[PDB]
Amino acid sequence: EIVLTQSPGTLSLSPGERATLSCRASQSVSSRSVAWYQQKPGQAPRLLIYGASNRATGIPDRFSGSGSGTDFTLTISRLEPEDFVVFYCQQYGSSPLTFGGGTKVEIK
Amino acid sequence: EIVLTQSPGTLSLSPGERATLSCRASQSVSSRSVAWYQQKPGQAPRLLIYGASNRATGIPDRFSGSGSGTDFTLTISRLEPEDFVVFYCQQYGSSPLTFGGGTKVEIK
Amino acid sequence: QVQLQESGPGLVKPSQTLPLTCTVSGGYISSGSHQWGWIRQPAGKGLEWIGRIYTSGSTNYNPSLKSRVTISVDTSKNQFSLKLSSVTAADTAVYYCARVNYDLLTGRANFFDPWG
Amino acid sequence: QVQLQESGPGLVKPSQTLPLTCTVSGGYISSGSHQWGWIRQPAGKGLEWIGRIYTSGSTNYNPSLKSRVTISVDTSKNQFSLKLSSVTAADTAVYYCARVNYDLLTGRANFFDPWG
Amino acid sequence: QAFWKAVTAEFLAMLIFVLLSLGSTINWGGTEKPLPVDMVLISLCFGLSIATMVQCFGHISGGHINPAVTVAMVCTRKISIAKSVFYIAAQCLGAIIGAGILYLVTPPSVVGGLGVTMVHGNLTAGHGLLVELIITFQLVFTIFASCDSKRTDVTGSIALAIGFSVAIGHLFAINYTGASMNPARSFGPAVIMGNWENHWIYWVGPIIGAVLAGGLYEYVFCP
Amino acid sequence: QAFWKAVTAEFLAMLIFVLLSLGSTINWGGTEKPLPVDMVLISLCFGLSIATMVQCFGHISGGHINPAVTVAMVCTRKISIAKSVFYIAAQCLGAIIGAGILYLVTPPSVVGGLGVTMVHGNLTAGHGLLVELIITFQLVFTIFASCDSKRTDVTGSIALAIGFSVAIGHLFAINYTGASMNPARSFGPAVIMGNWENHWIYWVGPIIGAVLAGGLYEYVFCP
Amino acid sequence: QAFWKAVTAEFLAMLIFVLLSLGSTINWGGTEKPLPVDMVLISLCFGLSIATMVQCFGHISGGHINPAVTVAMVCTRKISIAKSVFYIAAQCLGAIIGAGILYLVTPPSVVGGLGVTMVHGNLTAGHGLLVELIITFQLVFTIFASCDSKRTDVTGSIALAIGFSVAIGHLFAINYTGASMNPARSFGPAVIMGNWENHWIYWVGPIIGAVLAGGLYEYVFCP
Amino acid sequence: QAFWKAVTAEFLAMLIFVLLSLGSTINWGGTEKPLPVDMVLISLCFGLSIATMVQCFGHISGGHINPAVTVAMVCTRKISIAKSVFYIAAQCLGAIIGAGILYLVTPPSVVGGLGVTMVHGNLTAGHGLLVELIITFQLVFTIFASCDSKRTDVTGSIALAIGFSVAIGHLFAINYTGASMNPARSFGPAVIMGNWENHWIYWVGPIIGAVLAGGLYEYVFCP
Repeated sequence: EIVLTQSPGTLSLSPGERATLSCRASQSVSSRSVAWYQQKPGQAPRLLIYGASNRATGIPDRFSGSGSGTDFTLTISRLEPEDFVVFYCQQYGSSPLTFGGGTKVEIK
Repeated sequence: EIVLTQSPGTLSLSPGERATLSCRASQSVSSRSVAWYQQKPGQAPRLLIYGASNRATGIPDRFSGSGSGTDFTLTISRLEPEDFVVFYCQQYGSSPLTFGGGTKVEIK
Repeated sequence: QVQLQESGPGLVKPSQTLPLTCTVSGGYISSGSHQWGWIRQPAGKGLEWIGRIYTSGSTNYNPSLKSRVTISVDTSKNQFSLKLSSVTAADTAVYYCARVNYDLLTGRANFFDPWG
Repeated sequence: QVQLQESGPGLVKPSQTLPLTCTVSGGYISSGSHQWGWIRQPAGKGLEWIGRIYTSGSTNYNPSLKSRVTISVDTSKNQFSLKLSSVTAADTAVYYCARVNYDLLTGRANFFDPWG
Repeated sequence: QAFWKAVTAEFLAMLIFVLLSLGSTINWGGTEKPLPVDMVLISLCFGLSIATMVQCFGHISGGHINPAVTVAMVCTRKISIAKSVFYIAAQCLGAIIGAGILYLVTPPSVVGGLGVTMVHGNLTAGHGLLVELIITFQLVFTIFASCDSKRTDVTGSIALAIGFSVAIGHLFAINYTGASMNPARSFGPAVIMGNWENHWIYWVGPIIGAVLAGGLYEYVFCP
Repeated sequence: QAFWKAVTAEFLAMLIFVLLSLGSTINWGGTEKPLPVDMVLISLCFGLSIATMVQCFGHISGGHINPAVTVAMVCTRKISIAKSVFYIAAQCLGAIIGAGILYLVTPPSVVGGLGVTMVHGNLTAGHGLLVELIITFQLVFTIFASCDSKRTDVTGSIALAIGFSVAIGHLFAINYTGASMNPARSFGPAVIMGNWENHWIYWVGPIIGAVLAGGLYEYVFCP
Repeated sequence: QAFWKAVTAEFLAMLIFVLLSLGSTINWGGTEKPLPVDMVLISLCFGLSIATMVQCFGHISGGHINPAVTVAMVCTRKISIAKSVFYIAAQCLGAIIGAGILYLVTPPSVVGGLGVTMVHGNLTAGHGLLVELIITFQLVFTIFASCDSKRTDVTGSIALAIGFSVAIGHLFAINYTGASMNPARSFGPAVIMGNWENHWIYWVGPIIGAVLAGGLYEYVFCP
Repeated sequence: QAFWKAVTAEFLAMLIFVLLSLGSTINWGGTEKPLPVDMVLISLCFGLSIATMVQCFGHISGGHINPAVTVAMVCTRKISIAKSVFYIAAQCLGAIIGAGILYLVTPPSVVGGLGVTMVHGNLTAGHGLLVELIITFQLVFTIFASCDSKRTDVTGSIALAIGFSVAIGHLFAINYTGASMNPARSFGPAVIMGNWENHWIYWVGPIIGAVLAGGLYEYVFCP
């Protein structure tokens, strides 16, 4: 199974600046098969990116992801008050499915 | 072997201007197979562009390259204090691998 | 739009089974290109997959849970259920039912949108 | 991430051999889709390719250096070595060990990221 | 001894069939950017490999090159129980050896699954068992009909007729169950790569279909 | 009774032909992003499936496997009127069962049209009828020519000659009218899926062409 | 009259070959977004169409279906001058009619070139003539060798042997000169669409290659 | 003199085989945007080209068209040493001339490698030698089995059986070592284009496998 590692464990920033998150895979992920999930504390998660580059319907344009091989990034152009929350990365290029650890974002 | 020539030998500009570098190939390069490297004096080189149009992970968005056939260009939208270093162009469309000559950038 | 709603006891003593049911509205399990699976999230940790099911009755489970999990589909009522056996205090979590995407060629489970 | 570190004498009299070793950390030579090769850069000049090697033991050398260059792989210790013979004052340079990309269909060497 | 030459031909015929046939299934685009699968290439290589080993070894060993075909022969009393124990062992060893050689010469970047047969994710094991039973029923019926000595209307190559029967089974069920049609063809790669999922349908499926075809032809249609 | 054996082979031959042949037409890219159609894959599977059942059942039932071919034999006085009613009925049921089994094992996401033949949108029903008439004329002419007992120059496999006749008809008219050439092959999927548009040209077309080929060969060229 | 039956078979054989073979060359993606060309599709349809008409009409007319093959037979004294004038006229008429029918049933959006052979833009007519002379030399040598009555080692289907000879010529020279190999196959579509560019190399080339193969076999190798 | 006709057939058979076979390997997308490689196109052209020259020249020279096959026949005492020196010389000259003609008619933009066989970059010369040794073992075993005069069970076309053996070797090892299977097929383009890398494995490999297959069949299996 591919083990996904997310760093930094916590990310601190002021509102409005740019945030970048990293999900590194222990093995090659086929066909850029990674998706990102966004969970409000005390709420069901949400889907942002699938395939590491495609944006889900109704997602704000400030969310964008990219990468290939074993290095994937999620970047937010401008933070918002409601974006200081947990984020998860999943890989589905080789079974079984696996999730990340979580990268909390907090207001500096 | 394909012989790569890079001109000008030295390129001078003030900070903030647009810098464009030319790597002309003595023979057709298959499948747009050219890559660019940036070496800080006294440090190992670095990979910027591969395939003449794709950007490596973590490279600033001000670096972009394009071209095809026997002429490829590297263009920088806005210069920075640390962008005045040597630049190399590589071709790998036909063996053996070959490098460029190098195009130093200096502060005018 | 498609919506999902869970249903279960909410308090199980150790060593029993955990029955959960997810009811789908706004979409039909049979007529569609999606699978249906379960995920959980124990307090203060990350999401963990459990398993899936297709309208045909074929299932896939987490290797670390394949012995205990059991998933069934009831297309007549537009529902699918979960049965986790030999529950232990380590099984405390919040259980979600989602709509699993998959690839047509191989039938493997892709990302998990939407959720319950 | 993958990292590379060179190792060698640093001062060789003319007509001996030049042994250099590159030790890889953060990645495995065998399990991967990359080759491993050497580059140099004589003082006040540009980069020059030397050769590569694969986990299977197949190598490719610069035509102008094919006679003197010799590259070997030690997957057990996660290392690959260089052996340049008949060294001369013109061989003074800074030697790098990189991770060579390649194309699956033909097995030829693509760009050289990362470097040592 | 004429027996040890027949057992040796079964081992060698199965070795070459597995190496060349499974080699055509390699995806040379790698795990990064897989190339589109060419179904005609895979179907023809499997079909033409069987037509070739039947031509080469048909007069030496009988040209079974299939554990399901050998079991059908025993039930209809065409080989003895003792003779058929050695063919199945020889066929299984040849599949193991043939797949091992492929793994040695194939670069680690493109080995992938090494041609291991797998059932489609959305297809139940009940459906996969039925698919294997039908593509194998028509294969063993072709063998019995082509090799029937009472017939006087058989024309053309018997080996080539059997090969095109293996091809059509592949043109149908590659995306359903992998189109094994051969218990030893699936046993080989599974041993090497250690992938053992739904492996019982590649023995129960093909064997049941082979026995139905042999019994139905020998005892109902052309007794 | 040899009569009930011939009727059973026609049902069993047609069941396998439709299942394997229609399975090759399934688009595994789904309705979201369909994959490019492999024209060679469909042509070879249809052609090689006919070559295989003619080999298997040719000596048991005559190897018609086609309601158009059965009618041609009746007109030329090669089978009785009673014997031909049961072949046509047996072929029609076999096609339905073969398409029904394909529907059960196929995931709902990729079933699509289930291989029902349809005329091109820009092509008139008058043009579609003409196309079906010509590809079937050359199919039945090959059957009559290959199986002519007065000939002394026929070489090779007769079953494979007929299969290559089916393949070339498919390599031409898949994008025109679906390349039916067979009234029962189109009747099968239509019943299951309930798609009945322009279905009369797949009976009149093939049947008209079959009668010309049988009558013209039997009474004009080689009487 | 056995003569008028032979002439009618040559007309009918050439009509079916041209219609089905040229139909396989239609680009169904239109002129807006052309689809990639499938060379295996075109080669097999041409080759298997030749194998089919030789099987059907081989015993009625001799199975020439080629003005270049007819010219070779006359020079080697296998048919009379009077007999061969009517075959060549019939073959050219069949190609015109076959290409005319293809034009009527094909939508105007996809007609394109109607299968007309053209020399590659970067090839001189001198190289095009040489290419046509070689792929035709090996075709007529195969016909003479397969049909040689002194041989006792010819096995399998003669019609299918000739068909695979046409296929390999197409697998080579489709992108060089269109792989005509047949003066009448090029005459048909040209008359309909009125494309007459470099049309003389498809008569001089194929005819020269046929006479060399016929004379070289008949008078040097196996006299 | 029957000897000079057999030597001339070996030169002429090898010339046509190399020209048509290597021509199908030309990439018509150019060096700018290469087109995807069609493995079925290359495999069928090589296989069907051998099936055709065996049919054409099988009764004149024996239809070797392979220096590795010629060496096997000498070892098993089927041709004389002096007789086999001229076949090897004729085969090499034919390949040189066949590739020379291909270079002249091909536009310089698409010539590329001219079909020169190369070993995969990630594959060692040790593995490349082993791959060439196995695909050639099964080719020469088919030749001996098909042409064995003691057999009474050989059916169909011998030439086409040998052709399908060449095709399956190509369907497997085009991406490993180029699937040479023939020392003279690799010698031709190398002389023209001057590519001599790892050229010793295309002589030792095929020849070693040919001698084992000939010796193993003639002296162990069917003595």
